[PDB]
Amino acid sequence: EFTLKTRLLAALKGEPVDKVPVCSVTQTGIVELMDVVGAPWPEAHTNPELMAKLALANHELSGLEAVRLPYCLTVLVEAMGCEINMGTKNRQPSVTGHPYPKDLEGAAVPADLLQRGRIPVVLEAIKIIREKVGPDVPIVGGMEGPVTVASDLVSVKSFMKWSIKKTDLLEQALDIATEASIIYANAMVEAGADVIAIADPVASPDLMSPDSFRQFLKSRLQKFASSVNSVTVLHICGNVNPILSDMADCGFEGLSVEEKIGSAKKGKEVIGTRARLVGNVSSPFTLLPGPVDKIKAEAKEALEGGIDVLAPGCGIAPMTPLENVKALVAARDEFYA
Ligand SMILES: [Mg+2]
Ligand SMILES: [Zn+2]
Repeated sequence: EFTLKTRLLAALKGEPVDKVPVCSVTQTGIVELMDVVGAPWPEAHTNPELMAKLALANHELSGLEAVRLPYCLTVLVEAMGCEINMGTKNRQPSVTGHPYPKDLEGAAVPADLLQRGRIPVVLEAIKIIREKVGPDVPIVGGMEGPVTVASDLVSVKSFMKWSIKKTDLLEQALDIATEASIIYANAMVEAGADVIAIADPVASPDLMSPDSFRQFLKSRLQKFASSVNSVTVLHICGNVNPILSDMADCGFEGLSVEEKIGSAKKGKEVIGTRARLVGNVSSPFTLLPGPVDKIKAEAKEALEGGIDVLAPGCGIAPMTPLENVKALVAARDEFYA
């Protein structure tokens, strides 16, 4: 007698379950569903009712066993003072202006952070989702993680340069970013999110050295996971093998990883008992192009490999067909006959 909610939480914590849940902890907005239910980007980023409507659509039509919102990695950084290009129907919002590119004078978490930007759109959409689906479906709150938030406060160019030349500034930014991150994450929990999933691409070995991850980044990610009042998941895009074992020490229940790093079996060997593994079906090379049977085959492989929560490896590409998302769920059902 698991519910979708109780199973997800049990899975992520490593407690026994009847079967692996199938859902996404990464963004679920797809153009096919934007068209069906009339909730296109960018308006689905700015209006809580359309945000709700599109999230629910990739639950109710796809069979993914959670509702995930929002669709972008800019809500918090914008509330922190970044300027955002809101993008288009298939191009996600992106940061164009950084509030503290040359120094951190005056940089703080604003006392009224939660009223700023689109924070109130996300909190309201969570409440709308909860009211519609009820207590037995889990709500995953997505956000940019503290490394990426720090990098957006100061520009990635300043962030990289300070990492070598002004580590005090690097650390001050990381500290403000972590504080803001915890505040927003807890707000999503208070609004009704069951899992907080952070996406922190700047922490990737593709952008920051593994040595820098261990020296500066790990401690902030540890502080986040410890201070946030829910089950959490850490997603770091890219070739994360050189830090996978360090990720597993950060205190997140789950780690969300891309197909790129190898098999689920291999990932489980690295992380051991320290965290669970969420993933890993390739968003750009399997889920987006299909075909359906290739998605089911790679799903099956992750399940056999011991994945804890079957999911896309990264955010779903916006042009992913609905039937390709449904092929994930079908693979899971098939595994259990
Ligand atoms: Mg397991
Ligand atoms: Zn990713």
